[PDB]
Amino acid sequence: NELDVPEQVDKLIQQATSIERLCQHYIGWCPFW
Repeated sequence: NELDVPEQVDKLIQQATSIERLCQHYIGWCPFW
């Protein structure tokens, strides 16, 4: 929050990115959600 950079909006890409390849391997239910 201190600096004005989209560092937060990033974790979303990483989070949404992770699950895509992390949850597509197993069953729709994954400990990454």
